[PDB]
Amino acid sequence: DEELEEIKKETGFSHSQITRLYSRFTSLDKGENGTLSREDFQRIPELAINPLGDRIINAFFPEGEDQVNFRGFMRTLAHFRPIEDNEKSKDVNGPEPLNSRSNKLHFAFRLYDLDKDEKISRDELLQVLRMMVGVNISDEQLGSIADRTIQEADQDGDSAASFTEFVKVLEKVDVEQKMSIRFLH
Amino acid sequence: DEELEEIKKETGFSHSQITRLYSRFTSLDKGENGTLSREDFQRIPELAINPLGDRIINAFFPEGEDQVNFRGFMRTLAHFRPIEDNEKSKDVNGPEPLNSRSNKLHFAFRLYDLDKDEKISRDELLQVLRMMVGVNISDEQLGSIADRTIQEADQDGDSAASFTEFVKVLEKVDVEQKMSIRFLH
Amino acid sequence: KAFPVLGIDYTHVRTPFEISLWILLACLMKIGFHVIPTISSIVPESCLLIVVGLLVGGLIKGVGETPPFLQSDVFFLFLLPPIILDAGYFLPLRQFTENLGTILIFAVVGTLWNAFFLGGLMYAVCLVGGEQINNIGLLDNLLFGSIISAVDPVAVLAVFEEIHINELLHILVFGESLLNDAVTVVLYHLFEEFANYEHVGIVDIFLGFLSFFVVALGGVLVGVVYGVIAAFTSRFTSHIRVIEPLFVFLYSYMAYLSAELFHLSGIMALIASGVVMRPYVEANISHKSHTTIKYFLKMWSSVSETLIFIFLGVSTVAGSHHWNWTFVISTLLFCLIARVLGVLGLTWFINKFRIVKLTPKDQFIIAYGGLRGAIAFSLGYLLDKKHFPMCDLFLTAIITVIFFTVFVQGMTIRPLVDLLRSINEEIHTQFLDHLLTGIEDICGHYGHHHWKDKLNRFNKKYV
Amino acid sequence: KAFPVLGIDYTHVRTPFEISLWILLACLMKIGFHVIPTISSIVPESCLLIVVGLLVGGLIKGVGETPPFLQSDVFFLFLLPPIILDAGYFLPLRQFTENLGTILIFAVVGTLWNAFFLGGLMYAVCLVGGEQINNIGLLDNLLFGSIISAVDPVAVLAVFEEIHINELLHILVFGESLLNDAVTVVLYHLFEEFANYEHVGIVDIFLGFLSFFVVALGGVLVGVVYGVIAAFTSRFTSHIRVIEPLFVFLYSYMAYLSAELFHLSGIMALIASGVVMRPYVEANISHKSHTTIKYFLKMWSSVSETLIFIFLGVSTVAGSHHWNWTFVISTLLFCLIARVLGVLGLTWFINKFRIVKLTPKDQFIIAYGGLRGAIAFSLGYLLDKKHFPMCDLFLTAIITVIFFTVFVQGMTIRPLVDLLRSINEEIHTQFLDHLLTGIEDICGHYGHHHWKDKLNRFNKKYV
Repeated sequence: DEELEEIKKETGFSHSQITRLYSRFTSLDKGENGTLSREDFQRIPELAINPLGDRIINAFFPEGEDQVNFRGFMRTLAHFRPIEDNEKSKDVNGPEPLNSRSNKLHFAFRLYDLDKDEKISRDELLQVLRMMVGVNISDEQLGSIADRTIQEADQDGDSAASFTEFVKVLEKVDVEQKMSIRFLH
Repeated sequence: DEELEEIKKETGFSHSQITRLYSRFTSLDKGENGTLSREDFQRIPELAINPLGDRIINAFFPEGEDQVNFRGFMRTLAHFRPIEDNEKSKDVNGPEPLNSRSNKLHFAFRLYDLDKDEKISRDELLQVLRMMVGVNISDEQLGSIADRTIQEADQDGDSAASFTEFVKVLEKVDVEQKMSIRFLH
Repeated sequence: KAFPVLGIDYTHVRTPFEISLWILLACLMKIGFHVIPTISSIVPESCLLIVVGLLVGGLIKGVGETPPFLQSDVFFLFLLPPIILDAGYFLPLRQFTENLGTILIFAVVGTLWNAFFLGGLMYAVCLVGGEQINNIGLLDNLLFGSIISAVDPVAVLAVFEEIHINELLHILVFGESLLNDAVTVVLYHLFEEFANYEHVGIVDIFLGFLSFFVVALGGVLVGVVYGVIAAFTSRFTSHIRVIEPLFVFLYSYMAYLSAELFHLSGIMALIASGVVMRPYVEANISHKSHTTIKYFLKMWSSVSETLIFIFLGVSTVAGSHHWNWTFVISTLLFCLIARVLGVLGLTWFINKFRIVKLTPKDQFIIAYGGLRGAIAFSLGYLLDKKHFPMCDLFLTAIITVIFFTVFVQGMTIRPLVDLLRSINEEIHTQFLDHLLTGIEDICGHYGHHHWKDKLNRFNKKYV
Repeated sequence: KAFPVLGIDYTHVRTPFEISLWILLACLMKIGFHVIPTISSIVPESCLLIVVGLLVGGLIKGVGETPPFLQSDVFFLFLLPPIILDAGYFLPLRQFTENLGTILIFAVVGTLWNAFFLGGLMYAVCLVGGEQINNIGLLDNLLFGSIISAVDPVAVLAVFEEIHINELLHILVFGESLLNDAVTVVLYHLFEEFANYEHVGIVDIFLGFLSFFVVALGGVLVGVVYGVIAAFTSRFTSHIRVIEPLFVFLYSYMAYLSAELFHLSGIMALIASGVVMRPYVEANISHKSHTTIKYFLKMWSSVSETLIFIFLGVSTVAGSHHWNWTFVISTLLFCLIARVLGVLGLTWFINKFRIVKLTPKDQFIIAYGGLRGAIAFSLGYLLDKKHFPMCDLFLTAIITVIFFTVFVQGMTIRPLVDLLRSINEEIHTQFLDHLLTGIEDICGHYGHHHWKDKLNRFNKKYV
């Protein structure tokens, strides 16, 4: 048995979940030296089709480095681990788990934000909307949608109201169900 | 048996047709003195509903007189007697019968013409069209229809081309079938 | 018995499975009959039904299965009312009641003429025929004449188009086919009962003459009663709409069964019920439910006709045959002559009593183009063997007449009949029309316009 | 016999006329059931069917007619496949295959649990019961448990609305009702055969365990074969469109009869055939024909369910009854307990294996709200008297359970369960959705998204 406990403490998975993820890791390694890189993710058959696909490949990566180790994959992937009531409820001191109601929507903001400047802006919303929607729909239509969302979301007055209000308009949207993945043992 | 032969020569009916028509005549007499008048026709239940109803009541009448005798009813009604081929075909000298292809469309023109001046005109067509159609439809719509019919019909150039061209544009429309009534014995 | 439940029990599913196979084969040939570029306008649909029946009967003969048969209760209760209701529901009531006189003349009187002329001439042939067609008699042979005069000219309308089929000929053949399938069944039951009286006097002839009209008009009365009931109950089915077609089918079928209960004309009851309910529905029924009703009638009639022609195929390739050259050739020739003479005489009689005459075009189409099938065969197939010992010869003659009148008289009618709107016009048309009407209302002869206006007043009063 | 044809022969038209009368009465009560202001949302449709059956049975009893009966061939060939095909055709394949695991768990495993728990507890009651419930045995009583677990929770959905019934609970009860009516019939045939082995060993138990899956999956295989054939032949029916519904009904019915031919699961074959043909039709079929297909299925299933409940009424007011207080009260109480325990245990087992848990709302609706009818009665009515001498007691228990579970458990579930979208939200919803998917595709666990994408690739390849 390899070193697994420290990630089983950092992430909070079980042992079998980590073993299965490492199995998929070895399968997608397509070579030990590229433990995990940008192209390694790009050649996954289906996510590249997804409009957000490229953002997801660069969302795991901590900084500008083009390599991901297994442990970093675990750290970034844990964000989705389902919130477990009694186990989030048992001992309360500090938010050590990264799968919290806060960290789950922070991954969303980091995926929207162009850089890690916490700036959702009409450029950001318009870019992501044009990704999710096809290229055919009118830019004026996207302009209307994006700026209307900015207006209702922004209580800051600078059109941003970026994170603190993001939580408030998403509170009506349960993220505990919406954004989490059960990883089969 | 009363005097019937001279109408059986003037009109051209048979004896039983004349007898049945005279029966209906006596029924609609509602009084010998009003042998037949305008009100006598008006109180027929159904023709007054017909858009052309009033024109038909005044179409029988030869001149401004307000009484119709039985023989005059026969003369005016004969116009519809079906054209009989061998019997229109047997002896040819002069058009004694009034049920001819000419006299049948002449009754139509006399019903269109406001007075017996042979003047179908945009006023005439518009009036009759507004009678046949309801009052709801646009006068501009009726204007378009009536003036288009005037234009195509008029080869005179005065917008009239009234009777001689009436026959030509109705020749395509068989009137021997369209405008004639078989009067059951 | 390892694997307990598993088995190969086929007797459990033979009738439903094989009937499904037959309907599937017929449907597959229909979708193989409209894909050939131009064949639906050269050969009638009835020919496709005949060929499908022939293939299914050939498969039955080759396999060796005992061929199925009409039980004379399935036909008169489950297979006839679909066809009759489909035909008599989409009857164009306007055109049908405009020239109702000529339709009634053709259907009733021409069917009676065909039946009795064929009966008399076939009796004359049998009297002077060989020893194996004597002893048929008059009633047994007049019944055959009535069976074989169950004719379906409307199938020929599939071979033509909008041109050559005006609104007069179309309604004429439509109503003729309907009321001919009604009158032939009435006469079928009448003669099938008269064929066991052993003494038919003049009083019995008069009683049969009265019972013809009693059966037909009692069927009509039951039909209008159930049509009125369906019209009333259609006002309240707006809340639940998937039951709207069901009420139409239920009420028409109950009209049929109420007429057949009293031995009245079930077919005429079906026709009358459909004709009465149709105007007062499609106004109280949603467009989706009306479209369904239409689809239901079309495909359920198609299934019934398919099944009848399958039975025709299995009884013509795998049945009992008593071919007689004199009887069969004489019945072919006399069906053609009786049909032609009836059409010519009745058209001559009714042209002089109407405004729009019948052209030699439509006289030829009605006379040459009345094609048998799916009722002639079934009526002549349910004849007993105890009664009518010659019924196998009747079946052979009926099958031969169907094949000749569908394959020779229906495939050679289109290439045998083509060789033998300014603004003003519109205005004037309506004008002459309003003119004539007014005039007819002045003369006063109680034609049909007057009756229709009275009917409209009645309708308003009800509503 | 004056007026020859006229008669009053009613034996000729009794079954068709009286069945038409029954369907007419049921339809008239349906159009008298939706006009009462608020009663369709308080009482289920099954209660109306029960009451209609009770009135028809009371009329039969009062008149004195011999009550009609299911022939055990009409039910399994003409009355069951309508209901099954209507249910399993409009199955929402998206929602059904998303959470297919939980639907299969509930339907198959919960039905097996209900069947065997009721069999065991009723056997325990009979062992310690009076002398008139002993000698029933295990297989004869386990068969009763399997019959009475044929449950139809989807009827309760009529009492609720869009609120309180999310897309999860709706598909859960829909698939549960379908595959429960499939598994109960599979178990019915299995136990009805095992009840004549006179020695059921462990090898026979294992063979029955294998034959359960063989029957079910062979039905599924026959169904997908006929669904593929129907999908293929639907591409060519664009030329003739009134045959488009007929091909769907024919191919589903032939799938049912091909599965029942080999004693495989005809119900599962019907379901699989409908589910396979539906996506590949409605794209090759016109909107009018699809609307018809929908109407046909709805009203033909309604007629079949009406007839089944009419038979229930005639056998509950005019039938043989063997009421036993111990057996009937025990079976009521144990049906409720078995249903509740199964729902609670299986929900607990499958919440931990899924993302969206099942709330006590839907657990209560599934546990309390599974109501019997129209398959439990018919399955328990076709039991032999030679085999299963106690089948009259089983019928009494089944009828009592149907009445209690429809009138008490269905009329007191709505007043027993209510007491126990900014632009952003939309954008973010789609976002989190595309996000999770990508993530799940990165982790790689072969959930259901992967399988669905593979299915889509396959579909593209075919097309």
